[PDB]
Amino acid sequence: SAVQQKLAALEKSSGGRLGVALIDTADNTQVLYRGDERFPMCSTSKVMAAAAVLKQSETQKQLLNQPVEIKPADLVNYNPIAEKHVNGTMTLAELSAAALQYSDNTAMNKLIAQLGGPGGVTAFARAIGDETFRLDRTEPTLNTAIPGDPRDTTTPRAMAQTLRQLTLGHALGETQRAQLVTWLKGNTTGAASIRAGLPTSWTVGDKTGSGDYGTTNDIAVIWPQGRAPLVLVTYFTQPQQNAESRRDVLASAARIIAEGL
Repeated sequence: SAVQQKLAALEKSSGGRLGVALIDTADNTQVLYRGDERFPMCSTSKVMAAAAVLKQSETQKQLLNQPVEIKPADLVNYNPIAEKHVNGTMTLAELSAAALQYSDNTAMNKLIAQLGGPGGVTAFARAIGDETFRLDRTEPTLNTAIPGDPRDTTTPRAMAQTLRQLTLGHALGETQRAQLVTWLKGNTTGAASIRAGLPTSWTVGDKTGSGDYGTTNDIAVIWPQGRAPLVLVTYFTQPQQNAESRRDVLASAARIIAEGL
């Protein structure tokens, strides 16, 4: 299609490797570009950890209010919110919000611990039918994004389907789904990524990710005004370990997708 030719040209112009998956929930049509290739998830994996904790809270009704101590040893490389609460506590809700809306890496590690390790996050993915997602490491090493390394990867197709199920479907309870949507809509790190390629009037909930090899990711649910929602995953990675982030590529891919719907 026109769109796949334009995405291929965008990729060629960028020097990297681009993966895109769009689900249009109006007709369940899909647009895929490198849809079944593995990409490093980096912080887009935080959505799965938060959602796994939300799933636990369906049975442990008070779980999100459970206080979790933030100790100096817990801090890793990027902890904008957890830093504000060292030697204090944050609830699991606050940690989930921090991981999602500020990409706090300490918060992610606390969520992973709550789930019993990376295997607990992966198990949740399997439980909702995602056989592709794998979380292998904690923060910050899950962001190494080494070419060919299957650790901490998923595919665009898989992540789009899973994000649809978590936000628009019923993989979570009604209260939990609404909470996840609210958290995603309140993301603070996405202004230059998918959002920047879309009409300003559309409502977006997203989670960015970034890592080594100039890995620049964003996964989003999109609510156009007067139109069924869309799920859009954009993953991008580059051949040089020290490459700079390219959020503009994600914006451009979103713009290309938005042309045509």
